Amino acid sequence: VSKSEIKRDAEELKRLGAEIVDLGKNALDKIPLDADLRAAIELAQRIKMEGRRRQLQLIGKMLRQRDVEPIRQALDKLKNRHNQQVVLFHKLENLRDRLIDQGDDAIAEVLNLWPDADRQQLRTLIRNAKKEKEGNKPPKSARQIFQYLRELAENEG
Amino acid sequence: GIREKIKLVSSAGTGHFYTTTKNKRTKPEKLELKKFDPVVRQHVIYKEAK
RNA sequence: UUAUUAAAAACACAGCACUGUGCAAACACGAAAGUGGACGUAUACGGUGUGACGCCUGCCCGGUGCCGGAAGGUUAAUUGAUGGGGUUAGCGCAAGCGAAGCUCUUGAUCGAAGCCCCGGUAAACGGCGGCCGUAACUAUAACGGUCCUAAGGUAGCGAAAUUCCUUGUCGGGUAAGUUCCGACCUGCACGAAUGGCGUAAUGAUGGCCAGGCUGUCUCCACCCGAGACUCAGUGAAAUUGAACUCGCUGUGAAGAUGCAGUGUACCCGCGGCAAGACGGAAAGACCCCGUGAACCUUUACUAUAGCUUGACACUGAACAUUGAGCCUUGAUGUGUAGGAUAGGUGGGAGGCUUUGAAGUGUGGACGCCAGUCUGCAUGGAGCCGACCUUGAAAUACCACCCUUUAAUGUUUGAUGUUCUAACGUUGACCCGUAAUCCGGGUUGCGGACAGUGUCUGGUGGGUAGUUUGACUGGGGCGGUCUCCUCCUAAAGAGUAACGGAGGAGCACGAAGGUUGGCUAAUCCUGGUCGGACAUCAGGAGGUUAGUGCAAUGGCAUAAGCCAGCUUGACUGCGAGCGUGACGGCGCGAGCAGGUGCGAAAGCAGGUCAUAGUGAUCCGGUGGUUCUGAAUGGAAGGGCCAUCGCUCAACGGAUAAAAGGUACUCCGGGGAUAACAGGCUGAUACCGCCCAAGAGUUCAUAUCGACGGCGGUGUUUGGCACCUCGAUGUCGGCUCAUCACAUCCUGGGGCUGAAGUAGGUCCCAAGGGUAUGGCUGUUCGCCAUUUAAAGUGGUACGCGAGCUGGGUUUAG
RNA sequence: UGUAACGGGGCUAAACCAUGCACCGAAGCUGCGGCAGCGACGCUUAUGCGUUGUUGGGUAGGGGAGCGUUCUGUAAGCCUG
RNA sequence: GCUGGUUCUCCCCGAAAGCUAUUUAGGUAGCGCCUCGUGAAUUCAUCUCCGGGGGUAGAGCACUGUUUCGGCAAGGGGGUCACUUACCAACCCGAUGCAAACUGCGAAUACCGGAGAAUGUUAUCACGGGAGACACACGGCGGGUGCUAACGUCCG
RNA sequence: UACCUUUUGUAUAAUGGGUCAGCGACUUAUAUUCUGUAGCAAGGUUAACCGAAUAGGGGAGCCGAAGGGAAACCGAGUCUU
RNA sequence: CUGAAUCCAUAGGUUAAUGAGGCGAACCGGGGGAACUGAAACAUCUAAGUACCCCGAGGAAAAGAAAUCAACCGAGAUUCC
RNA sequence: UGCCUGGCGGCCGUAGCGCGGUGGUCCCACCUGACCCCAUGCCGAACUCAGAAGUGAAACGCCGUAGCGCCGAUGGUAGUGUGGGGUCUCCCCAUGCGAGAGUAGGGAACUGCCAGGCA
Repeated sequence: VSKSEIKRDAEELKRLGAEIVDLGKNALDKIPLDADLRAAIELAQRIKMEGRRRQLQLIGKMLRQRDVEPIRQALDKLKNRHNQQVVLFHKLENLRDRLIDQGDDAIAEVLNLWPDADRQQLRTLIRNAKKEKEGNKPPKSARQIFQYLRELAENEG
Repeated sequence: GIREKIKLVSSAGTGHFYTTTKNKRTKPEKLELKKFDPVVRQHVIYKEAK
């Protein structure tokens, strides 16, 4: 509706692209980014400062022509700034004590709602979780419980 | 924007390629097009249209 | 307290509250020593908020700040396993491959803080609002139904800060009170330590009233002294282009002593008043500009001081616990019906076993004792699987294996305990030494901690350097900058405006080329579901239809429509022309090669055309032995094609930048606003004409609807001209002047004028044309008189006459 | 502010309409004299004339040709109590 | 990148306040324009004739819009339990207008080129040196905006 | 109806000067382009330095007589194919 | 020559001989070190290791004898034009 | 070389549209027989065939018809270049160029080459 209205909208997308290049390689693969865009990211930091502007012009160019919300939404989870991400972790730890203290009454909800949960391994993990807590041993396996639930949270496959 | 720029490489062993644009969304099939190649001084097929 | 315009309601104040601080205290001054705090010790010191006293300080942890907790995700320095490249001893009669060493590069594992996350913290920063409908305007202002908020104002005090009409209107104060005082209400915002209510006393504090008092005033008069005046003596000043320096009308860079016309005026002093010389004193302080400067702000940029985490060194000796990878070593997987502690991916109706078995027992051991594995011999010849059921069928076996975990060896972390010999000691004691410095020695206490040095992660307007482009708009924000179409555009081309209409940042491998073929809108008749199209049979129309999209110009040889083949949307070019200052852009016959179409003549270097775009620098890829800082390579560089811009500020100042300054400054500008002055009459005021209608008959005796023509123009406005090296306001006092569109007096006309009293119009400017409360007032209201208490110009007169009440820089 | 809507006096034509003949009227033109630039022919050649016609307002600006002062060589020359 | 001043004389020539671009709009670079120097063709200007395309003035309503009058009128509205009405009217026809974004028509001038007699100090073009300027105002003509309101703005 | 500056536009009441006398402003250096002038000429010319000290020596070096391409390279020819 | 903590020895104290203390215009080396300005702004940079401050001696100072260059031929200190 | 027909051109309505008449030995258009040569997103109307039995119905050519379309004067008028003037939002004067529309009128085509048939 206004040429300058598009301008600030496009410029806002430009600084978003400048945030992707300023993000580490290990966390770069987390976002569902296409290979064509991904390949342009690695060349962006290794190019000289003036070429970064051209690369920033590149990154903005084919990022506007496609959908942006899933990329922005996925980036928000990694930054842990989207509201649904932090509450998801709240319920993820809310089912820990619901499961680590009983071990039988909490598995029903997980299997009924999530069909990719390996109940063969989950029961054994709770067996170790009960053993370490009862024997007042350091929680060397409690961390792995959260990783498995977190991994299955976003379709581990 | 929606269009994706593509490169057409000669089916022969030469590395000479041509530049063009095709909409992948509507035409995802690879092109079967032949065009003149100066290095071989003949007409050669071009493929691998992204 | 603002020396030298603000003495206050501002600051401070004892008190109150919160927070930080255990002594080598926090903090500050200082690269550090050291000092202050304090030679004090939580009843002490520092910081912050409020500010006697009395009643009290209600709700909310959402964001920021603070504390604690850490479960988890992200995260640098640090260390160097793979992968690739270069070089070559050699292997190759060569193309090539390639041992070791060295080198360059991607970078697995270790990696904390920090960020988030949780609970508190509001006498921390802060917040306490809506939408629908009810009364209550009861003695005190509190009740329902909802939002996406964490929460909707407790008491206190109401005329408050939005809200308006009849200054809000009643009463005091006054004859008359836009100020003052308690109150009606249609009022609830503030608002409870950025404190709320009341508060005696206090104050050169704001406003109002009353009593005595007076030249403050009607209305000034006289007198006493110092100037002002004359004489004698001494003797400045700012300013000054030159002057032999009049009034009036008009012109003129627009307010004329100097111009044009005309009138007046003997020459020259002195004492005065100040209307003018856009007077004098300052290169305005009011507005604009500068790719000017300086301060301030931040979730603007790049940085940093400082704070903080980790690694490395100072920095050590004895251990104990234990987290992580790696090598086999055997088990290990209880949702359910089910012989029953079923792991996923393929083969699978059999492998194994007298190189001695089903099934009975202990030992060790897994272990949710529900169950299972196993050395041993006893034992002396054997076990399954679709079986029906399970989502899924096997300890019938053969493998990649995942998780949990058992026991050695390897590597590296983390935690805890002991000690002293590093290091610290603003602990004691002794000496230099008749010394609260310092050093040396003993001992005690910590102790490889703290702290320090380099790098690194985080915080970091506390500090430093900058940016915030041009066009005009306003309480805060926005829009435009490139290209294309028609008109404006005045018949070559081109031609601007805040001139009127718009579109583009694509798309098409067919929607291009060739060849062949065909020609619609709209309407008539007929025709079935079927209607205003379904497709049509017959007809006037040869394009008013269509031409991917906005518009225009074209399109029948069709460029419009359909089908076959198709890549000429090709490579190197390209004489020549046009457009622009140029970069650039467009057309382009024709040549060489290889192609597609049709038989051939020929067409095809994209789309009917005009917008669909980006020059250079610097990056990726391929080729080029083009070059290769001793030789051969290599690295690197060059050339060509190629993808590489919201470089959109689109001829593209940085790869990297937002705002304010009434605390501002500097250099310029009437290159640019406001008030006034001369154009102007959109709106509105004044006059006249046209005259249907209402008017006892009777249009202009008196109005008069729908319209038109003129004039100051004092409201509401816009245009070029400026005094920014200065054009001082609003109002009041003194002073007045001019025109009459006359308020009175004067002379009349008409009258629906009996007289007085009246109403309208004409002539007439000689004179006169008010006193007080309110508010700074102009104006206006009110009180009370007369003949009235006139209308306008005087730059809406008058500060080189006064006033500073409004406007009023600095608090 | 003062006649102020012919510049004034003033004009019944000294206003207006149509014609004719004259005059005044600028630095315009012509006459005389003088200077300078510009081409060309003939006198002839470092060049001026019998000439020839023409040109000669001018800011920013450009081109050309000169005057004046100090000092140096000229200059132990010259003027000079 | 601003303001101010830039000092002796003579002669000759002598424009602009425009275009493009500019973190540019009071500055700057190229061009437009000026001066000097070199070279070059009847080079260029004036006029006559010839060969040219307009869509401007004007005019018109075939095409694109607006709109009036009269005639024929499909149909819409009500009533009568096929008829009618003091309601409205599509379309066509004849006439009348207007239009920058309409032209079945269409000038004068302007512009391009060729030929020619005469005149014009080559006044024409190419290159080189040096500039200045890029704030224009008014009047006439044809326009946009404004009320053809303006000592109004922007155009040729 | 003065001068200077500013501007389209000034005596303008837009700026500056009270007067006189003196002082006061496009210079200098190093490179680069063009013109005039002088020498030499397919050659021109020396720096530093020595020095009989502006002489002479000194040809170190620079420019040009051949250019084309980025370059290897080619050559009165050169780059693209 | 004396001389503690601590026996030896030290730290320290006294006496004696030698050199310096400060000033100075420029030059040298070193230790610190900006901005105005240019890029038409500005952060890389230039400005510039300049101005400025301090230290040491000098008449000069610094540097001075190759772990230097060059390229398969080769020069054999440093310094300056 | 005289008449008729057909093809390829000159010019593009004085070149056409409409109405009536005329033509089949010859030149033209419908109409017949349909294994094939040419190929479909759908048959031999309409484009490709091996045949002359019929007809000039439609079309085409020719002639007349001025109903329409079209061309088009002369004069007049609007407009305009140049210079001057006016009571200057617009006009006039001297001269030059000269509209559109309308009227009279014209107009039922002309022409080149070749082939065939009748004299």
